[PDB]
Amino acid sequence: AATDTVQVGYRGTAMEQNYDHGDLKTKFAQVKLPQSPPPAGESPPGPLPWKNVQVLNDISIAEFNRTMIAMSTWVAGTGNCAYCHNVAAFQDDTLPNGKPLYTKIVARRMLQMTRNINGNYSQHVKNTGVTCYTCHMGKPLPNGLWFYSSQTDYLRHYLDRDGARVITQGVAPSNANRSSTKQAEWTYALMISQSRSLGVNCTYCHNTRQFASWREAPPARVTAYHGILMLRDVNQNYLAPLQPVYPAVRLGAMGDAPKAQCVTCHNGAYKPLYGAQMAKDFPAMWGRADWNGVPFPGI
Amino acid sequence: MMEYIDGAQIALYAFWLFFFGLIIYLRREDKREGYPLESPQGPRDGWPKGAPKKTYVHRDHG
Amino acid sequence: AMLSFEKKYRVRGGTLIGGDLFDFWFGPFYVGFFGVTTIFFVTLGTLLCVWGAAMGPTWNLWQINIAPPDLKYGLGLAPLREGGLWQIITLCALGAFGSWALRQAEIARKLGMGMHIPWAYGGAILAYTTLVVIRPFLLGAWGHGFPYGIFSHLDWVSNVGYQYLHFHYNPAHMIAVTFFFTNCLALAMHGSLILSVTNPPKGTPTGTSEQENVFFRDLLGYSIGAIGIHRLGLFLAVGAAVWSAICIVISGPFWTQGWPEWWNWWLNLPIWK
Amino acid sequence: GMTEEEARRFHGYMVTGTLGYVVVASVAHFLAWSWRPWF
Amino acid sequence: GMTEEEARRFHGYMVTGTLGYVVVASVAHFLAWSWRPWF
Amino acid sequence: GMTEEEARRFHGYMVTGTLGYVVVASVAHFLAWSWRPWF
Amino acid sequence: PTAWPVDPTTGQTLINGRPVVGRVFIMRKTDGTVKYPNVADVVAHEALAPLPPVVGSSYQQAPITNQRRMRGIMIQSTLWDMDRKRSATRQRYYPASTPANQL
Amino acid sequence: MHRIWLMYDPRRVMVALVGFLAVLALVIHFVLLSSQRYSWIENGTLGADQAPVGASAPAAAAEMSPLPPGR
Amino acid sequence: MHRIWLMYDPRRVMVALVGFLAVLALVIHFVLLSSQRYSWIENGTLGADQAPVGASAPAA
Amino acid sequence: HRIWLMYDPRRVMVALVGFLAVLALVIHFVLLSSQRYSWIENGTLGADQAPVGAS
Amino acid sequence: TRVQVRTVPEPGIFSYLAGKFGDAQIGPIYLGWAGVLSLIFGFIAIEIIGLNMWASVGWDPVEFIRQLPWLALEPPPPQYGLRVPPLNQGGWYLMAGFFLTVSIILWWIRIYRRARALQMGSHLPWAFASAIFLYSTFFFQPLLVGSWSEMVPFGIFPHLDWTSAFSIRYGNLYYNPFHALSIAFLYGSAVLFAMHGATILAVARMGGEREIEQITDRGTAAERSMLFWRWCMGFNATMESIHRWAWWFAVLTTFTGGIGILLTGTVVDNWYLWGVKHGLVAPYPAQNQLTPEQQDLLRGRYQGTAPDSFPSYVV
Ligand SMILES: CCCCCCCCCCCCCC(=O)OC[C@H](COP(=O)(O)OCC(O)COP(=O)(O)OC[C@@H](COC(=O)CCCCCCCCCCCCC)OC(=O)CCCCCCCCCCCCC)OC(=O)CCCCCCCCCCCCC
Ligand code: BCL
Ligand SMILES: CC[C@H]1c2cc3[nH]c4c(c3C)C(=O)[C@H](C(=O)OC)c4c3nc(cc4[nH]c(cc(n2)[C@@H]1C)c(C(C)=O)c4C)[C@@H](C)[C@@H]3CCC(=O)OC/C=C(\C)CCC[C@H](C)CCC[C@H](C)CCCC(C)C
Ligand SMILES: CC[C@H]1c2cc3[nH]c4c(c3C)C(=O)[C@H](C(=O)OC)c4c3nc(cc4[nH]c(cc(n2)[C@@H]1C)c(C(C)=O)c4C)[C@@H](C)[C@@H]3CCC(=O)OC/C=C(\C)CCC[C@H](C)CCC[C@H](C)CCCC(C)C
Ligand SMILES: *[C@H]1O[C@H](CO)[C@@H](O[C@@H]2O[C@@H](C)[C@H](O)[C@@H](O)[C@H]2O)[C@H](O)[C@@H]1O[C@H]1O[C@H](C(=O)O)[C@@H](O[C@H]2O[C@H](CO)[C@@H](O)[C@H](O)[C@H]2NC(C)=O)[C@H](OC(C)=O)[C@H]1OC(C)=O
Ligand SMILES: *[C@H]1O[C@H](CO)[C@@H](O[C@@H]2O[C@@H](C)[C@H](O)[C@@H](O)[C@H]2O)[C@H](O)[C@@H]1O[C@H]1O[C@H](C(=O)O)[C@@H](O[C@H]2O[C@H](CO)[C@@H](O)[C@H](O)[C@H]2NC(C)=O)[C@H](OC(C)=O)[C@H]1OC(C)=O
Ligand SMILES: COC(C)(C)C/C=C/C(C)=C/C=C/C(C=O)=C/C=C/C(C)=C/C=C/C=C(C)/C=C/C=C(\C)CC/C=C(C)/C=C/C=C(\C)C(=O)O
Ligand SMILES: COC(C)(C)C/C=C/C(C)=C/C=C/C(C=O)=C/C=C/C(C)=C/C=C/C=C(C)/C=C/C=C(\C)CC/C=C(C)/C=C/C=C(\C)C(=O)O
Ligand SMILES: COC(C)(C)C/C=C/C(C)=C/C=C/C(C=O)=C/C=C/C(C)=C/C=C/C=C(C)/C=C/C=C(\C)CC/C=C(C)/C=C/C=C(\C)C(=O)O
Ligand SMILES: COC(C)(C)C/C=C/C(C)=C/C=C/C(C)=C/C=C/C(C)=C/C=C\C=C(C)\C=C\C=C(C)\C=C\C=C(C)\C=C\CC(C)(C)OC
Ligand SMILES: [Fe+3]
Repeated sequence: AATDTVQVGYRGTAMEQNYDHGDLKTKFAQVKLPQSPPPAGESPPGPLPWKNVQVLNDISIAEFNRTMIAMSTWVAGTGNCAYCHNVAAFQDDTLPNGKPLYTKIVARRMLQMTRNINGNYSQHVKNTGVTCYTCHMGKPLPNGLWFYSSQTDYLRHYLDRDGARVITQGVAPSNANRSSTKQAEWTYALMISQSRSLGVNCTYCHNTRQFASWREAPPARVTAYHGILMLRDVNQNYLAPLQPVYPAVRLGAMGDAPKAQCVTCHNGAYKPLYGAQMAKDFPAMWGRADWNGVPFPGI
Repeated sequence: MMEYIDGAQIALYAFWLFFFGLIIYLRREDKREGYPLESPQGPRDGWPKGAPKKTYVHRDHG
Repeated sequence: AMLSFEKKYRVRGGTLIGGDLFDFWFGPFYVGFFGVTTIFFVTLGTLLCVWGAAMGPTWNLWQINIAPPDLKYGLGLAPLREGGLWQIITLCALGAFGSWALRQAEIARKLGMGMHIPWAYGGAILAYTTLVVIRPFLLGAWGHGFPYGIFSHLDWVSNVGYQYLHFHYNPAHMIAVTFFFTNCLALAMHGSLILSVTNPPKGTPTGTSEQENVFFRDLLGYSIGAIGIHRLGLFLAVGAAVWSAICIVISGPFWTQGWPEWWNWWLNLPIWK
Repeated sequence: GMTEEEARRFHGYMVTGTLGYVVVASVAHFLAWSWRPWF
Repeated sequence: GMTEEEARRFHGYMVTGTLGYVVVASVAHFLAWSWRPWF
Repeated sequence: GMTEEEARRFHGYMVTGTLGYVVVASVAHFLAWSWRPWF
Repeated sequence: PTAWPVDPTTGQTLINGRPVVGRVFIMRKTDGTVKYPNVADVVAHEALAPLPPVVGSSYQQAPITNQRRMRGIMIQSTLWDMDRKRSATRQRYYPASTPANQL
Repeated sequence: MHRIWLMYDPRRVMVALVGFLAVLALVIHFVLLSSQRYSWIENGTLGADQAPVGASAPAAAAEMSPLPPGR
Repeated sequence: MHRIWLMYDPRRVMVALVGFLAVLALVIHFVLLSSQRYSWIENGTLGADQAPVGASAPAA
Repeated sequence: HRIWLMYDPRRVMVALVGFLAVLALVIHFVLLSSQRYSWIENGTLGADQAPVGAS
Repeated sequence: TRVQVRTVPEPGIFSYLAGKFGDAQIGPIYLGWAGVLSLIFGFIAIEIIGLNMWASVGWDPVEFIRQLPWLALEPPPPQYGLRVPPLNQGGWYLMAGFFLTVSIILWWIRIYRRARALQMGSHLPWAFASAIFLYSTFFFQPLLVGSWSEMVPFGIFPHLDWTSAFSIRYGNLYYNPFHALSIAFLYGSAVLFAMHGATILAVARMGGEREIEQITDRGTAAERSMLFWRWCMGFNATMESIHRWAWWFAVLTTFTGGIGILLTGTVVDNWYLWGVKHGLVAPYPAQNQLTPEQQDLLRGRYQGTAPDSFPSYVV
């Protein structure tokens, strides 16, 4: 019933984050206790035996096996190789019936997506990085899935739209900015969603005396902006084109593929998994030559 | 053209001149009773000088 | 100097503490023991404000900003340049505001008046004490108080509001605003009615209680009466400050989510869940 | 104000209504327990 | 006003009613402790 | 109102009640101590 | 240049070539705050002005089943994040509507 | 001790007493109902060994924190 | 014990009694209706073994 | 003691009882909010299992 | 208290007089022709708003009550400017706004005529005219910026959404000096009515609430009221002139408010930057610092049109 407070700005500005202490302990325990333990590494020699491996070309055979154990733990349950594979023939991309193993097709794309996130969007995920667990939480469906609805849905800021600014960078009115008050309402709706997705308030990213200011805002605002650019890449190039792959039970009413948003990783916390650092333990997923100076164990 | 001057600043000083004019008016009205003041050095009006005492006429029933 | 009827009223008595020792006037002002303590706290607090301005970046009146300490200091007295000066000024303010209310009680007692004015002013002191004492104490740091600066405290109000995403949805804030707006309407209405009977159009007799009663009944559909409108004005003005104190003390100590999602209880009433 | 004669007659009904209410509530609880016990 | 004649009889009812209530509550705690003890 | 004889007899039961309360509190503390000491 | 020269023999700070008795510090106002010179200086520290909006050439109506009944701009955050009653959720969009001859 | 009723009006004491006992009973029931261990409507059928118990301590990974970094 | 109805007016008490019982009964029904275990309008036809139960201690 | 001649026992009794009730509730809620003495959830723990603050 | 009198024949020479004060009829609550028309026009405005709100939940009467404070009748889309919009996209809004505005003006006339009939000064209709002035700036400012989309939506929480978004769009309304002045008069109105209400109740024992008698024939209740404030704060009003202080503080709330709205978006588009220009903004230490590459990277776009298609990404 006590309130925890974190100061995030200068004295007396009231740039502060408030947390109900009992609720936060509960949410935190419900992450730590289910947090999956990682198997330890190895370093064997030799050339690769694989028949139909297309992304994980660059890691040892032991690292590959350890990765597959992690993926099943993170998406399907600790032993559930049958979720993706014809267990009689791991190289298959089809069932014995000939029908495609769509989960394996998706998982191959999810590997490329995760390497793209960790490699190209280090300005967002830094050295925490993401793994399959960050979205999936041990389950096939992440949180925060969204589909086409109406034209003015603000979640399309994370897909095809660009531009949320409404404030004028000058004293006098000009033709440079003709933003409506309705557009300020739309940005305000978008920004409530981001605040809720992280379990923070507006002062985490702004000094609300001037929402346009970057100098007065905490550095987290710059990280947040890279999160928008990352989601546009993730949605447009990886999640949305999987439309022909899924069964129709996964698709929206418009027949579109499920798309991600801030809450999909963050799940209401200021960092995903309260900043648990798992990606450093799984070189298969880095998309980098080194993780925090630790070099990639190539082949 | 004038950079520092702008219409919001012009409007605000127009309001200030009106507002101080209004405070003077109200303080004149506040002195229709109890003035001039008594003092050991003689009568005193303060500032602004009060408006005069005001006589009221009542509706004739005769 | 004295009003032409005043000297008659300047008797001893009605003091609370000092007896006859401070029971005197200075120009128009009554002194008394709480006059002495008032001027002490006013002078100390003001000079420490001027010192806070002097060690700050500018003398521009609008930009002066004596800020509270960082939250890390908790309920301790911080270093003076780090916000301990704000804490001393806050004690001086409480001393001044309390002394002012008690001095008003001595003046009312000396004139044979009821204590309505001291108690009405207590509604403002309650709201101030909630902002700088009670809510910071419940949050566990004096650093939650608002900064002393003509615009910098508006930056604080802005950021506190957005700590709850959409502060308009605070239900106690909606009531407090309604009291403030209704008070201002009621003040315009009562002020206009008294003036318009006492200042009828030129060449017209001075109006009567009956006329303002007739007109007021046409405005609201009931007659409030002469004492009733003053009870109403006191209720609205003081109720506004009390609901203001409630609306800020529930924000943080008791509610910590966005204010919009507080309304989830209304959407889930079982008649329509 | 009431007489003791009326208070006697009132209390008889009052206690009897209390008993009837307690009886019905006891059947209601045993039905509920039989359907879905809470311990 | 209250008399000594009223007061001594009233004290009998209060004390007996209080002790009766505390006895019923004692059994309720006996039942609760048997179901899910708190130490 | 009050008298010295009322004060005397009131004081008697007041001291008795205070002792009774302090006895019960002392047992409650020693039960709590035995369960979970605070030093 | 952020500190004055130090005499290496005594360890004293030298200000304008002459020693100071004491440990010298550079004076600053509260927390290093500095008055904002003007709007142009404030804007020089910000990002560049936003780019012009992307505006569509022409408007294509959505299917009527994708048109919101409620035109309030913030409704998706202020109500629909928390409200998930089935009947109310159905009322959010217009129902299907077809010319009778096409049935 | 009956002279306590000469001091305090018996008719009014009963109303004060019942009011206190009603409030206290409701306060204790709602405190218990809000707890994990005694949320008896949802979990009353659990055995005493299966009912929740508070932790001997909470735990964490060294890089995790429940609160964001501040100052 | 009927002498208690010389102290307290039956008119006042029987209104207060009916009011208290009605409020208490209604509070309990809505508390139960809001629970998972006893949301009987949706789930009243489930058998006792099928009805929800709150989470046990893991103890591990 | 003659102290009951100074102060009305009929007032002091109520003031004392009210003071004790406030103090008793404060101490219970302080303890209930602590880690070590949150007895409703953790009361069945043994004294060597119960929480202790950092050394 | 609790010795009320009750008067069976008519007071004014419980019950009420049927009669005349010259031109003024007494008895019924006065409407006249302007009052009747005001109620007709205003009723149609209320009906249009409610029927649009109810239609927006698909006529569901349960959702109409459940969702009521979120329901809106919403202004036209921005790209129409001042042109007539489609009926479902703000045409009903402008129609309700028109009838509401006429209804308000007819109510002002009704009040103005009644004051003159009762042979009273014109103070109340000019006070009401200050409130109507602020109201009308929610028409004139959208007109001056050139789009009815900028108008206030009819709806409990929706008009508060607009109030926040207006301050956001124009760069924080706290730095608008006429908003700041309007708040000073709003607070001052609460200060004055607290002080005055408490003052008159404090002398009501001495007949101080009979204010018209105390104005025309100063009693000891007036003298004590003046001396309390003179002794407290060094200056005082009179029993009349305290009502002038009251009148002006209420009137200046909405008058200075209206000027602040009319200036917004027409003369100043960012009030915080106007505050910086004019020296209102207190300095704080920088919370972040951008590199020159970030100053180009972190500029966004101004918000545009919503996407009118559902792209496939067939790849
Ligand atoms: C003037 C020409 C230009 C004009 C254009 C610009 C200004 C327009 C306003 C002009 C107003 C009149 C000024 C004046 O000279 O007044 C003399 C009179 C004193 O009473 P009196 O009846 O007239 O005279 C009797 C006296 O002469 C003889 O009796 P005695 O010998 O016993 O009196 C001792 C004297 C000594 O005289 C003085 O000390 C004069 C002090 C004037 C102080 C003004 C300060 C203003 C700047 C403050 C900056 C801040 C400093 C911290 O009288 C006294 O003891 C003084 C009694 C009055 C105490 C006033 C206390 C403060 C009032 C509020 C201050 C403003 C708060 C925002 O004092 C007063 O009546 C002052 C209070 C009246 C105005 C209150 C207005 C409040 C508006 C609040 C809303 C603001 C919204 C933004
Ligand atoms: C995030 C939100 C923004 C903000 C945005 C705005 C906006 C936008 C406006 C205000 C305005 C006002 N704000 Mg601001 N405001 C904020 C913070 C504050 C704070 C604070 C402690 O933080 C306070 C005290 C205030 C106070 C005030 C008032 C001084 C002022 C309104 C005066 C008035 O009487 O209006 C109430 C009176 C009226 C609206 C007049 C109504 C009269 C008409 C005739 C009534 C008709 C009734 C009709 C017939 C009834 C039937 C209707 C149908 C049901 C539809 N604001 C922040 C910075 N504020 C207004 C102003 O003047 O700005 C300069 C304004 O427009
Ligand atoms: C409770 C209902 C409303 C109310 C009523 C009210 N106010 C009252 C009264 C009443 C009934 C009085 O009798 C009393 C009075 O005497 O009025 C003339 C008063 C009063 N209301 C005042 C102001 C005031 N009231 C406000 C509000 C309200 N007053 C409520 C809305 C506000 C707001 C909202 O901002 C202000 C500014 C004073 C004019 C006066 C009390 C005078 C007093 O206490 O004097 C002694 C103290 C000083 C002269 C100065 C003290 C200086 C300090 C030691 C240092 C500064 C510290 C301060 C915290 C700095 C703040 C800086 C700001 C930029 C943030
Ligand atoms: C000085 C500034 C303050 C101010 C002042 C003020 N307001 C005023 C006045 C004054 C001095 C008035 O004299 C005037 C008034 O009448 O007061 C009672 C008014 C008024 N201020 C109002 C509201 C108001 N004032 C506000 C604010 C303010 N008012 C400021 C704070 C606010 C806010 C804060 O938002 C509101 C909402 C109104 C109560 C009133 C003006 C009433 C009016 O114009 O009504 C027009 C008519 C209608 C709305 C239609 C009603 C329709 C019926 C409900 C239908 C019933 C059926 C009908 C019978 C059918 C027709 C059949 C026919 C045959 C009859
Ligand atoms: C699913 O189908 C794919 C091919 O579509 C099989 O993949 C094999 O291994 C790949 C490395 C290789 O690239 C690919 O060419 C293929 O050799 C995968 O093993 C699964 O196979 C089963 O389904 C096959 C299918 O395509 O439907 C089926 O193939 C046979 O039957 C289809 C008609 O139903 C006919 O078009 C094929 O020509 C025919 N091919 C063969 C080699 O028989 C497989 O049947 C057999 C015996 O292989 C299925 O395999 C099993 C064990 O059931
Ligand atoms: C569907 O179409 C609309 C309308 O163009 C697109 O909305 C545009 O982009 C939004 C982000 C923005 O908010 C909105 O103002 C509007 O500018 C919407 O995103 C969908 O886009 C896809 O379809 C576009 C289309 O108009 O058909 C298509 O656009 C390209 O092709 C059309 C001809 O079919 C031509 O008129 C356009 O100029 C052309 N634009 C570009 C930038 O090439 C999009 O194609 C591309 C590459 O953008 C479609 O996008 C995708 C990923 O399918
Ligand atoms: C979610 O879990 C939570 C809920 C939180 C857990 C907590 C639970 C808690 C704290 C529960 C508390 C329960 C409680 C406490 O008091 C319960 C007490 C209940 C009681 C007292 C019930 C009494 C009922 C009595 C009735 C119905 C009487 C009927 C009388 C009748 C029919 C007679 C009619 C005829 C008359 C009168 C004729 C008179 C003759 C006349 C006039 C003549 O003859 O003249
Ligand atoms: C969340 O956990 C937290 C809260 C934190 C934990 C802490 C909790 C704390 C601190 C609890 C403290 C509890 C407490 C402390 O003392 C509790 C004290 C309780 C007490 C005193 C109960 C007393 C009950 C007495 C009763 C029921 C009496 C009934 C009398 C009857 C029936 C007689 C009626 C007869 C009549 C009227 C006839 C009269 C004669 C007539 C008419 C005639 O003669 O004519
Ligand atoms: C952060 O703070 C943290 C650390 C958390 C906390 C801090 C805690 C601190 C600092 C606590 C301090 C506690 C304290 C200090 O002294 C506490 C002092 C406690 C005391 C004194 C208790 C006294 C109790 C006395 C009782 C119960 C008396 C009962 C009397 C009865 C029953 C008699 C009734 C009436 C009669 C017989 C009259 C009828 C006869 C009549 C009329 C006749 O005969 O005529
Ligand atoms: C069957 O009857 C039912 C049940 C439907 C009746 C019930 C109705 C209900 C429940 C109604 C509820 C109404 C509510 C809750 C209303 C809330 C309103 C609020 C809070 C409004 C707040 C602010 C609104 C403002 C400021 C609006 C201002 C609009 C203006 C100034 C518009 C002016 C338009 C003009 C002057 C002219 C337009 C026409 C032109 C000249 C442009 O020509 C096209
Ligand atoms: Fe008055």
